[PDB]
Formats: sequence, structure tokens, C-alpha cells
Amino acid sequence: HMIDIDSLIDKLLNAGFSGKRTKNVCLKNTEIELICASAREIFLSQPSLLELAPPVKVVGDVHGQYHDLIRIFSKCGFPPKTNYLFLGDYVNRGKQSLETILLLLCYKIKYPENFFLLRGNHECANVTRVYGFYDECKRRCNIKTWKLFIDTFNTLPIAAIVAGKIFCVHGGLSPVLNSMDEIRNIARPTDVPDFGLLNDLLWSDPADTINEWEDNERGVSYVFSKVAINKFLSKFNFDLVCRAHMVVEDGYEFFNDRTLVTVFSAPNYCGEFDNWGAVMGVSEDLLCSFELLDPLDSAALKQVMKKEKQ
Repeated sequence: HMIDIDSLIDKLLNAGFSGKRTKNVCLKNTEIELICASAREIFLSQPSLLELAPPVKVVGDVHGQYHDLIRIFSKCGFPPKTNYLFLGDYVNRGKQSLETILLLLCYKIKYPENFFLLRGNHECANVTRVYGFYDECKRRCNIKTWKLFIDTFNTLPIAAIVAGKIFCVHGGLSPVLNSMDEIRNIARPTDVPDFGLLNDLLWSDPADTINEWEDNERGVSYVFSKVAINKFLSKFNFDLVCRAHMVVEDGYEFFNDRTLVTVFSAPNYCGEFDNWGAVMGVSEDLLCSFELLDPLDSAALKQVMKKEKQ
């Protein structure tokens, strides 16, 4: 029997609109298994480097903040009337990583040509072991379920080009990125390597450094200067680098005279930063606009979920 994607999405949406956290996921592990297999099939069939036509809305980190994800869809439009590109980091830190990733995967399944998910640095075995998702899988489901997600994470595409002009990646640039074909030819499935192209694309950060490339003092990959950005844009004839991978107070933040933008969509990240979330709309004429989401507490979020149910 084939996947009842309508019934799965409904259960997921209902779980979110309840505002309630349950130890049991509203979906059976067999259903979770089917979702991961279906999504995996699509990921491997579509290119490693997505090439998307506008309009589209770009979403940064969500990090398990499921109620905020629903706020995003409510405010920016539900699929498939609104086209989405997510920049990765769907799990860890947040309270409802499972609901979050499952809903995103289901939408990918139902609308494979209008809905897109990139790989973030958190979508790997190493990081999920540390910041909650492995423990959440073990506690709410099992370790076998976790492994299935990792198998699925390993097949995610790495980068996207919007309208031939906006380069989209989770982390940033690489010192060993010679051509777009190198991203296209990243073999999948794959774990995140400790070094190399894929490691850089997920972990690099921009900085106003003196050298084009220096070691990232966050511990992984490199930091790249304004010059590196200007060179990259000029080499591949791009206008904008759109990335995530960093919490910013207003949900978004331009750099190097608006040639790079950081988009972050987890309001009040870690419960500590009190940041806004942002979603970047890219018009058919390549105009970039920003819809913002303010940080709500647990009680206000529940009220918005209560509200949105009608």
C-alpha cells in the first residue's frame, strides 16, 4: 500500500496546532520509516546542486522549533502555493526536532518540485549525537529510527542556485571550490567529512579578515574574507551569496556591501539570544524582501497555535 501523505501531514499539523508536547510521536515508526525512504528516493533523484526558478522563499535554521516553523508557514504561506528552499539545520537544540523534520520531509514528498531542503552542518551523526536529536530519537522512538534519519540526512542536496544569480548554501564558500560541477558531483549518500569541499560548505563563516582564507576559530573549516566573496561572485557570475549557519538578532544580516546575507529562522535561539527569525522572499524579478518573526515565549506560542487552529 502506497504512502498516505495527506493523512501523515494532517497528523503532524494537528500535533503542532495542539501546542502540546507528547513523548510519543503522532506517527508510527513504520510511518517514519516510509517517509524517510520516500524522501531519500527523491533526494537522490534530484541534483546535488539545485537550480530553482523564482519566486521562492528562503528559510534559515529552524532547529526543532516546530511551533515557529508553523508560524513561518502561516505567515509566509503554506506549500505548495509558496515555493520554499530551506538551508538546513532542521534538528537539535529545539524541543520538537522530530515533528519538525518529519513535516519538512512530508512536504518534500508531496511537492517535490515546489519544496526543497538543503543539508546543514547539524544533519549528520556526529552533531546529532551531541545536541539532542539522537537522544530524542532514542527516547521517543528508537536508535534504529535515528539511523534511518542519518541515512536520509546523508542524501540531502548541498547547494542551490536561484535564478542563476543567488548562490544558496548552509555555511558558505570553500577554498577548494573550483566549479559548480564539483558540487553536482558530490557522491551521495555521504557522511560529512572532516575536511574538504562538503565540510567547508557546511561549516565556513564570512569574516572581515585580511587573508582570503584563515582557520575558523569556531573549530571547523575556514573563515573567508570579503575578497573571497567578491572573487566567487565574479568567477561564477552570481549577485548574492545566501547562507545561514549563524544566529542574528534581526533574523537576517547583510555583509560585504549586501553581497552576502545570513538568514536565521529560529526566534530566541537556544532560549538565550532573543533574536528574530527571518524568511527571505525572492521575487520573479530577483527582488529580495524579508518577512520577520518575533521571539515568543512558550505561552504565547501556545496561544498562536491555539489561534491558528481556526
